[PDB]
Amino acid sequence: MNDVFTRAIAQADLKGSFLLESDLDKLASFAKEGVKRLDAVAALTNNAPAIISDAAHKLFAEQQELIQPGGNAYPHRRMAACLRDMEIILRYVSYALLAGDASVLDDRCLNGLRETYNALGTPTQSVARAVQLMKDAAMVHLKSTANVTVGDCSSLYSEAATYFDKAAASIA
Amino acid sequence: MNDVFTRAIAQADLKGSFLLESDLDKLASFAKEGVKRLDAVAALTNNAPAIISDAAHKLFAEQQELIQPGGNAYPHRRMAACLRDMEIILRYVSYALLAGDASVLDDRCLNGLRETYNALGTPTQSVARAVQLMKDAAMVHLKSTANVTVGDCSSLYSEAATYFDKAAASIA
Amino acid sequence: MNDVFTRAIAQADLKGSFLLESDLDKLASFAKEGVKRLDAVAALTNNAPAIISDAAHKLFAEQQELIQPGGNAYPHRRMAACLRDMEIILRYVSYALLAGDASVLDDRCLNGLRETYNALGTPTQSVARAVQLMKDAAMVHLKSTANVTVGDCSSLYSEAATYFDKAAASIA
Amino acid sequence: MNDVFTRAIAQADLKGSFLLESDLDKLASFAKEGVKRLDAVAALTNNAPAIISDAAHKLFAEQQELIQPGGNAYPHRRMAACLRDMEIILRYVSYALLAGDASVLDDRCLNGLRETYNALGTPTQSVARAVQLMKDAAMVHLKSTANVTVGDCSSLYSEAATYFDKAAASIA
Amino acid sequence: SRTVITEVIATADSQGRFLNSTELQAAFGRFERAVPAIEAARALTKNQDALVKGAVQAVFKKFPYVTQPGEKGYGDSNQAKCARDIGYYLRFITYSLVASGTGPLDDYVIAGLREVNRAFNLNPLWYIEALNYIKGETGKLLSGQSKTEALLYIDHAINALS
Amino acid sequence: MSRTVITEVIATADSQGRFLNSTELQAAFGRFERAVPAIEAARALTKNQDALVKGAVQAVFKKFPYVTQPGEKGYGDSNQAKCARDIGYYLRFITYSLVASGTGPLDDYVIAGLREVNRAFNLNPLWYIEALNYIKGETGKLLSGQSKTEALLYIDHAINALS
Amino acid sequence: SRTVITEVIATADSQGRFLNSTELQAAFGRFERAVPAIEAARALTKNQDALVKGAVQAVFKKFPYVTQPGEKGYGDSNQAKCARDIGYYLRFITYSLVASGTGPLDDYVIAGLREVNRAFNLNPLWYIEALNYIKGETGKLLSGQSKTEALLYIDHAINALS
Amino acid sequence: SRTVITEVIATADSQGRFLNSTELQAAFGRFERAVPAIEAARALTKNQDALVKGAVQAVFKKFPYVTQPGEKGYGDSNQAKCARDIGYYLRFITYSLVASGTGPLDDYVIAGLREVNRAFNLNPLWYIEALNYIKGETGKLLSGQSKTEALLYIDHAINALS
Amino acid sequence: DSLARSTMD
Amino acid sequence: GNTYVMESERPATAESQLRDGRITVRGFIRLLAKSDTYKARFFNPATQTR
Amino acid sequence: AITTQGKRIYKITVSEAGAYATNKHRTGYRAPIRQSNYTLTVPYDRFLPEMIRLHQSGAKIVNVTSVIS
Ligand SMILES: CCC1=C(C)/C(=C/C2=NC(=C\c3[nH]c(/C=C4/NC(=O)[C@H](C)[C@H]4CC)c(C)c3CCC(=O)O)/C(CCC(=O)O)=C2C)NC1=O
Ligand SMILES: CCC1=C(C)/C(=C/C2=NC(=C\c3[nH]c(/C=C4/NC(=O)[C@H](C)[C@H]4CC)c(C)c3CCC(=O)O)/C(CCC(=O)O)=C2C)NC1=O
Ligand SMILES: CCC1=C(C)/C(=C/C2=NC(=C\c3[nH]c(/C=C4\NC(=O)[C@H](C)[C@H]4CC)c(C)c3CCC(=O)O)/C(CCC(=O)O)=C2C)NC1=O
Ligand SMILES: CCC1=C(C)/C(=C/C2=NC(=C\c3[nH]c(/C=C4\NC(=O)[C@H](C)[C@H]4CC)c(C)c3CCC(=O)O)/C(CCC(=O)O)=C2C)NC1=O
Ligand SMILES: CCC1=C(C)/C(=C/C2=NC(=C\c3[nH]c(/C=C4\NC(=O)[C@H](C)[C@H]4CC)c(C)c3CCC(=O)O)/C(CCC(=O)O)=C2C)NC1=O
Ligand SMILES: CCC1=C(C)/C(=C/C2=NC(=C\c3[nH]c(/C=C4\NC(=O)[C@H](C)[C@H]4CC)c(C)c3CCC(=O)O)/C(CCC(=O)O)=C2C)NC1=O
Ligand SMILES: CCC1=C(C)/C(=C/C2=NC(=C\c3[nH]c(/C=C4\NC(=O)[C@H](C)[C@H]4CC)c(C)c3CCC(=O)O)/C(CCC(=O)O)=C2C)NC1=O
Ligand SMILES: CCC1=C(C)/C(=C/C2=NC(=C\c3[nH]c(/C=C4\NC(=O)[C@H](C)[C@H]4CC)c(C)c3CCC(=O)O)/C(CCC(=O)O)=C2C)NC1=O
Ligand SMILES: CCC1=C(C)/C(=C/C2=NC(=C\c3[nH]c(/C=C4\NC(=O)[C@H](C)[C@H]4CC)c(C)c3CCC(=O)O)/C(CCC(=O)O)=C2C)NC1=O
Ligand SMILES: CCC1=C(C)/C(=C/C2=NC(=C\c3[nH]c(/C=C4\NC(=O)[C@H](C)[C@H]4CC)c(C)c3CCC(=O)O)/C(CCC(=O)O)=C2C)NC1=O
Ligand SMILES: CCC1=C(C)/C(=C/C2=NC(=C\c3[nH]c(/C=C4\NC(=O)[C@H](C)[C@H]4CC)c(C)c3CCC(=O)O)/C(CCC(=O)O)=C2C)NC1=O
Ligand SMILES: CCC1=C(C)/C(=C/C2=NC(=C\c3[nH]c(/C=C4\NC(=O)[C@H](C)[C@H]4CC)c(C)c3CCC(=O)O)/C(CCC(=O)O)=C2C)NC1=O
Ligand SMILES: CCC1=C(C)/C(=C/C2=NC(=C\c3[nH]c(/C=C4\NC(=O)[C@H](C)[C@H]4CC)c(C)c3CCC(=O)O)/C(CCC(=O)O)=C2C)NC1=O
Repeated sequence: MNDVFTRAIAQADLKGSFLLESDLDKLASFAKEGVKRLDAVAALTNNAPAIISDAAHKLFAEQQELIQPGGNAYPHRRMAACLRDMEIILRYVSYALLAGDASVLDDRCLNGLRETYNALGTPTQSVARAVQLMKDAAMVHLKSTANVTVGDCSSLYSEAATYFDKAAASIA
Repeated sequence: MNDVFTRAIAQADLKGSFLLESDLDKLASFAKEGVKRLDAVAALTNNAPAIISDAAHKLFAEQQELIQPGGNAYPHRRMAACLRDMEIILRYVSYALLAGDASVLDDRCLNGLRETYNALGTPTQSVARAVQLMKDAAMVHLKSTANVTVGDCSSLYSEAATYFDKAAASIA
Repeated sequence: MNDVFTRAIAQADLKGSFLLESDLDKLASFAKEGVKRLDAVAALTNNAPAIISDAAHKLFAEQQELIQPGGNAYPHRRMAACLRDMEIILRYVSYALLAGDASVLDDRCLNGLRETYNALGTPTQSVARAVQLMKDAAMVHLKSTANVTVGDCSSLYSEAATYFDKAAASIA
Repeated sequence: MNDVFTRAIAQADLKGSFLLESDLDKLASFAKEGVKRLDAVAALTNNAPAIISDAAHKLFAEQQELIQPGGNAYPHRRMAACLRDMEIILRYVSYALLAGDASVLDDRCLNGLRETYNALGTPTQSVARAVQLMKDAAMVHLKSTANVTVGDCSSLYSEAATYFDKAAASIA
Repeated sequence: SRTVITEVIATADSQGRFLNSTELQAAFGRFERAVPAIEAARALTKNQDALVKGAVQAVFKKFPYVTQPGEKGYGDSNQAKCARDIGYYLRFITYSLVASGTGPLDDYVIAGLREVNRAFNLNPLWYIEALNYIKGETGKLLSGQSKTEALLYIDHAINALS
Repeated sequence: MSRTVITEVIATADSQGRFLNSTELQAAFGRFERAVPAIEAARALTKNQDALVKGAVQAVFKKFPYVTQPGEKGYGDSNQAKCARDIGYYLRFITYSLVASGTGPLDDYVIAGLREVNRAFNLNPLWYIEALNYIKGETGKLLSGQSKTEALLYIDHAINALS
Repeated sequence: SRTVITEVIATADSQGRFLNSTELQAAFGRFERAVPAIEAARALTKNQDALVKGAVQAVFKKFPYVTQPGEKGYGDSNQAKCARDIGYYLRFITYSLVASGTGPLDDYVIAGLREVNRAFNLNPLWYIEALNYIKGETGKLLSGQSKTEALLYIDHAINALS
Repeated sequence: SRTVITEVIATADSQGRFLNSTELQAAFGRFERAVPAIEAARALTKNQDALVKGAVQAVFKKFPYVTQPGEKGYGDSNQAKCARDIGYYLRFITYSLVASGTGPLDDYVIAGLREVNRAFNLNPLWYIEALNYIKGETGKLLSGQSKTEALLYIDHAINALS
Repeated sequence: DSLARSTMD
Repeated sequence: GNTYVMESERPATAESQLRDGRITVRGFIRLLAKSDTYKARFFNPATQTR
Repeated sequence: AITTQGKRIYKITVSEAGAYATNKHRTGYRAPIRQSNYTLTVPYDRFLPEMIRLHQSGAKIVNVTSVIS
């Protein structure tokens, strides 16, 4: 639920003292580059159908055990649930990127997803591989600079990749 | 949904000035007479199923056509509705008796009951005749001073009579 | 909410007698004709996409003012409601056709749709002529004898035409 | 539930022509006055409680009967409802001022209030007096330029006056 | 009025999709059932009065203790319109036979049953033994499938009274 | 959790807090009696599966010529294997729905969530619509009597779902 | 047609309270964002007919099979429908730019799209390619904040189509 | 808490849909308004002690009788608690300015304050006077955008108190 | 966990 | 779920309209669930299955 | 709801018809008996489930009036 600003305010309350001028400057710098982050998440959302299409195609090209009967994503309903699963994973990664903090992704997708899939019998490593493929497609799509001013967004690329890293580590 | 005390306090606040001693005296006198009316209501409640049974027997006695096919009481569940209506109307009579006010009867049921039985098309004169049947049987059991001290319930008998009459007038 | 058999049953109840010999013969014949009308309504359900597509195409071809700006079928949601009204109205007509009693058709939304469209401002004559389109398309589709044996259907067509006329009259 | 730009877009859609550069210029003129209009709305908002308290005190001043027995506000609950109804009416008028339209104010608050006061018997004259006092205190607090840059807000005052007048007319 | 096609229509109209193959086949089965049931109803109506009266004496025989002065039906009129009530139930059995469903029974007689019995101090076991005699005779009159639906409908009626 | 006539009956009875009345027994009898033509049709379709699938492949090819050229989605040997596999599974589930006397198998297996699969794989239903069109054209002679229409009902429902 | 103002006031009405820093800030930011979207709407209004024709030929170009006889797209009245429909789409895009929110596009077209599209067998890819042409031409039309507004709104319409 | 970006994330979660240009515009405007709000936070932080002392003595000036023995104000511990409460309020107002919303302030003071008020007889008017003094004091400590936004935050707090 | 066991038998 | 709701959080307009009775208690429950506090307590910190 | 097409709430007057009451008796009195006629205000979006549910319940719509437009 909490973003970087909320998290900083939470620590300030925990110590009970006002926000430090240094941390206020850090938040000012974060807000200054906020336009770049908004551009990054917009690039995420327009390419999100493309990212998921690419990730699904490459995953199904490398793994075939699911398309056959007895696969965890064999029936149309099951694999459709799989597709929306990756969709929602990417959506929550984007939400964390907006927030700059992983608290919201933890609250939504990383509190109890593991045992949920264990009960469903879902293999988590397949989900982690799908996360990796979406991460690759997303870094490809955001490292492009179509119709937007060029600039150093390596920090945003690193942050998004690391958010995918926490998501993958959570699931598997 | 009022009582005698509610209406008295209502008019007392209507004049704005405090309660006047004469009204308080009438209320106290009623309170002294209270237990008589209480026992009357209790006896009515005890005899209610027998009241309904005998009144239904009479209703068939003077009117047979309802039992015959096509009568509004001819189907089993329709005459069952008839019986529970006898129940509810005499129960509202009991409510009026215990409260002593008429609006608790009027506002709570009669206003909607009007359109209810107008839409249902049931002849309301037969309904009021049945109400008179309950009036007779209820007075038969109420006049019964079995297993209780003997006293002057003539005013209460008059009040019960007026309640049956006004219920019949409202329904018919 | 009474079938044609239930219609006859209620009639015999209101006469307070058993069902007639001739009534039994007619109802047994209707049961014999039940297979034919089951086939007819099965075709109606199967031909429903074709019927709605043809009817909508004809309607929009001969009524473009529904499609001009601000038209009753312009906002792409008003015409969507028109399409859903088409499918649900032919659904009710099929209900009546298989049922054999127009009473269920009259009770299901035929009592409310007239003032509904009066309040919405939609001209009900367009609705009625769209119902005529339903009639034409559905009759044409049901005329097909493919993969089924040949037999009498004239009585069923007459009954369906009467049901369509009743629906049009109730609408407008 | 619309604002003025929604109004213009609705007419543009129903004619189906494009929003003219003259229409664009007018709505842009509204937009550049929007910054000032939001300050007017904030003046209504932040000053709402004191405005309401002063107006209600005045209502009690000119109308001594309403607190006295037989007054429409004589029960504590009734003058409480007076307070909250004036608060919600001023809130909806502020909604109208910020949206720059009458639809937002008239769709919900000013749609069933007149019927409510008519059926209940509330004197609409007193409510109109309350609304005009709301307007007077609103002007008193909107002319306050304390801690804000001075400028001409005549359009805002006129539009808020129209909103208050139309709200009173709908109530009356 | 819950004939099988009636809840077919209700189920179809509840959600958005039309009739699919399952209820079409169910209606096919109903139209198949409708004939032998109709000869069942015809043959049953052929034998109304003898059946009702015989069931009436059967009711007396199985419960002699009630038949004493003090009987609820004691007296010619009471037992006569008892036989009238039995004929009414037979009427509604015939109606259900026509509808091939518990529509008439459930709608008319079963609704409000226990409440009325408590109201009028009527033992359903009288009715139950009457329908037992109905079993006994209909074991001969109706045969084959028609016999089966008739028996099952009377069984449903008994379970309602039970 | 399939929905077949007897299973639907059981679910309805459990929901209402009651036992099985006459209608449920009659419906069970109808399903049991109709199972024989359905089983006949299932076996007959089982005999000639290869002809059906191959004819479906060539019918899909002939109907839309713009596909099997290189550079688009349908071109490819793996694509051909996937076409054959998809048509095979389609006829598998159609036979399953024939045997169940209900569309529940088809619904749950494929019709549940099919649309998002299509839009995530660019698969307009029209190819499989034409495939099933050829399928019913072929089965117009494969079966006889009741089995023909028993197949027809479920395949038509599947096509309508594909629409 | 929906405006940020409209959603703000609807939420305020649901919560039944006055407006704090956040609602005023959103209102402001929409007012400053109003004029570049207005200019983008004008810059798309000037090239309405050229954009419509270019989109029509782009549809005829990208997918070869839309032009041949016997095809749904083929047809003189059909082509008039194409032009009128593209005009509807881009005009409501201009409306959304005017309102400074996606809501106008959302309700006016996006609501009820897919089921209507398969009601008459309409290819979403056709409208996707038409709006791809719209993107290509509007990219050279506009620069700056107006460019961002127009491109984001047309691409939102695409995402609705996709 | 409830920051603009937080509530945008939450609402985007609600309809099960990604973000769009409108909410990104809201976040944009939040980012630009942060800088004057950041300067407001600096000015308030550097002045916190004088702010608290001035507010306490202003409340004392308005209601000196509270300081009389036997009342809440009397007592050095009582005055220390007054100052500590006003300092907490000022810190939460700084958090409000930083967060570009009422989220932290709402959650951490406004949630469940009137309960304590009624229980401990802590008149809101005292903190209202303190915040009014802080308003007058920041009228000179701040100017332009920062003064206006800090004023609206603190008067939001005042209106919540009353 | 409890919901999981009801999926199969 | 026995979570104590702060007295400030509750909606006055909805309860007033329920008091007049124009809205059923079902509608008031709808308004309660739609209120953001429901999500903040329930939807926001908890997974969707939970 | 918020949408211009979501607005235009319409009021509905509902009569608990005789068929509705007969169905209610068989289903069971799991709701208190109220007078057959009652009014109701329904937004546009949930306008449909109202008369749909009244149709499965057996009741019929007395009339329709519009709060907005
Ligand atoms: C908010 C956090 C959260 C999310 C988003 C979530 C998704 C999710 N996936 C589910 C099941 C599922 N999940 C998958 C995904 C699998 N398919 C493939 O084989 C892979 C191994 C893998 C994806 C790469 C499948 C196939 C199911 C259906 C299980 C079944 O029917 O057998 C379910 C329960 C049943 C259902 O919805 O149909 C949920 C809620 N769960 C959560 O707690
Ligand atoms: C539950 C049973 C089941 C079904 C119904 C099924 C259909 C199916 N086919 C798929 C891929 C495919 N299917 C086809 C077949 C196409 N070739 C063209 O000629 C036609 C339009 C069409 C067949 C006539 C192709 C070419 C792909 C590859 C799509 C891609 O990866 O880009 C996929 C996506 C999985 C993947 O990419 O590996 C599914 C779910 N699969 C199943 O396990
Ligand atoms: C509706 C939401 C929204 C968007 C989409 C938006 C785009 C946007 N990006 C901007 C700057 C920028 N945008 C980016 C980000 C892009 N450049 C990098 O190469 C990356 C490929 C990519 C992000 C991953 C950068 C690096 C800048 C330059 C920073 C600056 O101008 O201050 C600007 C300022 C233009 C100016 O100062 O003249 C805008 C308006 N603005 C908005 O309010
Ligand atoms: C809320 C308070 C309340 C009232 C006002 C009330 C009266 C009442 N009687 C009703 C039906 C009925 N009322 C009767 C009784 C009449 N027909 C004949 O039998 C008699 C001559 C006569 C009675 C003496 C019958 C037969 C019905 C059923 C009509 C039908 O099922 O079609 C109904 C319709 C709803 C229902 O049956 O549940 C109401 C509301 N019951 C209540 O609980
Ligand atoms: C469990 C609830 C409860 C009940 C119901 C109850 C009945 C009751 N009613 C009483 C008063 C009375 N109530 C009655 C009325 C009765 N006599 C006739 O008029 C009527 C047939 C009938 C009323 C309709 C009478 C005569 C008295 C005695 C008053 C006296 O002392 O003169 C008394 C006190 C007798 C006395 O002190 O003289 C009792 C115990 N007590 C209870 O604790
Ligand atoms: C129980 C079954 C049922 C029916 C029959 C029904 C009719 C119905 N149609 C409506 C709207 C509509 N219906 C139509 C369709 C009509 N106008 C077009 O020109 C066509 C010629 C014609 C098709 C019959 C249109 C255009 C609207 C939109 C009216 C508006 O936006 O205000 C509405 C208002 C709410 C909505 O659906 O959007 C109702 C209640 N509602 C139901 O629950
Ligand atoms: C579960 C739904 C259902 C199905 C699947 C069904 C198929 C079906 N319909 C039949 C009767 C029939 N079916 C038709 C077909 C009609 N002839 C006209 O040309 C029309 C185009 C066409 C449809 C109206 C005919 C003529 C009969 C024989 C009429 C009769 O004997 O009653 C028969 C028996 C014919 C035989 O075995 O020789 C079957 C198997 N019937 C159903 O009720
Ligand atoms: C039947 C319901 C009802 C009640 C309960 C009632 C009492 C009552 N008296 C009031 C006015 C007042 N009440 C007081 C008395 C208080 N102030 C001090 O002087 C005293 C220590 C204290 C008395 C114990 C005063 C001074 C006012 C005038 C408020 C003003 O300055 O406007 C008010 C508020 C209206 C206003 O602001 O003028 C109420 C509700 N009137 C009613 O119709
Ligand atoms: C749809 C949005 C909405 C509106 C429009 C609204 C106002 C509203 N005003 C009402 C009547 C009322 N209006 C008033 C106020 C008047 N009477 C006196 O106090 C003053 C002279 C005067 C105010 C200046 C009062 C007291 C009532 C209720 C009367 C009573 O209960 O006896 C009622 C019905 C009874 C109640 O207050 O619960 C409502 C719902 N509430 C809403 O949720
Ligand atoms: C709608 C379906 C229906 C049922 C269920 C029905 C039974 C029924 N039994 C009744 C009373 C009665 N019922 C009986 C018969 C019983 N007592 C004897 O001992 C018999 C052995 C026994 C029968 C098994 C008698 C004798 C009465 C007379 C009591 C009275 O008149 O109140 C009544 C009251 C009115 C009347 O019929 O005269 C009904 C309606 N009639 C119907 O039309
Ligand atoms: C204002 C909201 C609105 C939309 C969104 C809209 C699209 C639309 N186009 C239609 C007909 C049509 N539309 C087209 C054109 C399509 N095929 C290709 O050529 C083009 C790429 C593409 C259009 C850009 C054609 C050929 C038809 C003929 C009917 C058919 O076969 O579907 C229809 C069915 C009835 C009609 O309007 O004529 C709709 C709803 N119409 C509207 O009133
Ligand atoms: C959400 C954050 C936000 C707020 C609070 C806001 C209000 C605001 N209005 C301004 C200009 C102004 N504000 C007003 C309105 C005021 N002046 C008149 O005297 C009236 C008394 C009163 C209206 C009630 C006027 C007339 C101007 C100058 C006109 C212009 O905008 O150029 C300014 C620029 C001066 C400054 O730095 O303080 C701000 C900040 N703008 C924002 O972005
Ligand atoms: C059935 C009767 C009942 C019990 C048993 C009960 C215990 C209880 N305590 C709660 C929270 C709490 N309870 C306390 C009280 C304790 N913590 C402090 O340290 C003190 C030492 C101590 C009080 C003297 C506190 C401070 C919280 C706040 C924690 C939170 O909700 O975040 C909650 C969560 C309620 C909510 O906010 O939605 C419950 C249910 N509540 C009840 O209605």
